[PDB]
Amino acid sequence: GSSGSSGSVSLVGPAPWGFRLQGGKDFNMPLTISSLKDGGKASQAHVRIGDVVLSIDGISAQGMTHLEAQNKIKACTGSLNMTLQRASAAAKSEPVSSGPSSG
Repeated sequence: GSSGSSGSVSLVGPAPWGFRLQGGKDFNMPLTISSLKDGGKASQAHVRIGDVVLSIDGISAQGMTHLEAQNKIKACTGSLNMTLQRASAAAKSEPVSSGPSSG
């Protein structure tokens, strides 16, 4: 059903995986998925905006600036191996509403 635990992913692209990066130490924030392309690799890997990159190419993206993480990404040409961070449950359900009728 629903679950949320660490896990790595793999992308296939010379660089333009379709996803971007935003934040960093220089930014004063964690590395998150800036944007993504229509049904892009990242998307194909079920990557939503806000996903935090725990690692980049097996490297720790803890003490790495935006440029850094970007540098690594640039390093990767074949595939991109990075880890994401889970956050609570990733599923929402909208309840249906209805009203009675007058006689």
